[PDB]
Amino acid sequence: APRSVALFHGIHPLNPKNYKTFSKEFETILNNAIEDGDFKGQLTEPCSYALRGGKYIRPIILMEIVRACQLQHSFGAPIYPAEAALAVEYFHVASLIIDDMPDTVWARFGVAKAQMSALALTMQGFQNICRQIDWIKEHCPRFPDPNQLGALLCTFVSHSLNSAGEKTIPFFKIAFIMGWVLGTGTIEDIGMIERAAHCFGHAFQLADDIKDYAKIHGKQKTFDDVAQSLQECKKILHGKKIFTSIWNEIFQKVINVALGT
Repeated sequence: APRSVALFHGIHPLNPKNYKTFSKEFETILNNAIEDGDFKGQLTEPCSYALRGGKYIRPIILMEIVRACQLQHSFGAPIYPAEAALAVEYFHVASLIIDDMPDTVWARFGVAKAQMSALALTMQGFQNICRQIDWIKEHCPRFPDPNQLGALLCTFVSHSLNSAGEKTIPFFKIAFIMGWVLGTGTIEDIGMIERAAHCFGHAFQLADDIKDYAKIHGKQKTFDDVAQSLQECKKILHGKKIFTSIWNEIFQKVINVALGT
């Protein structure tokens, strides 16, 4: 596993942190991760262009799931999922690069470099997956069978990546499931977490479609779908004790999207 020089500093792993702090933390993680050697070659500029600035919400989901689960039980030195959250945003951003293709990513650099970049981000996302496993192996000796669980994570992210054409759901599935097994070597209720991620990604996509006196409803029907899926997701969350105070901020951000606020 090729190594870096530094990623994060002054981090309290299990502290209860709000979305903004989590966001600032992941931005420092992402920026530091560029520099220490991830995107070498002529595609150094493309990726950096694409990733810099964003909602970062999928990696944030990952990280909060892990920190919350680690509160419950620990395996010797709390797990702060950085390389894995990196990988989450990598996959999701590569999807975006591909979606914009025939300003944009392919505008400033060319469609050729655009797809070359997308492949680079997916590739080194898996590479940082393996890197997170290696970090776990060094600092977490009690962690249950890291090799098998890491292979299973790669397998699920695999199956999800090819099952994209909605297309917004699978990346949230990646975030949730990865954060679930990395917060705890469980695979005890992964399907429940699948329905949780699915409901949440559904509500997110619908809120995004709704984003702006035509009798066109206010598509109050679609809002009912959004809030119903959000309810069921919260039900699973508080059904596994990881429904923290972040999820309040997150749910209301989603809702305020659909409300025009």
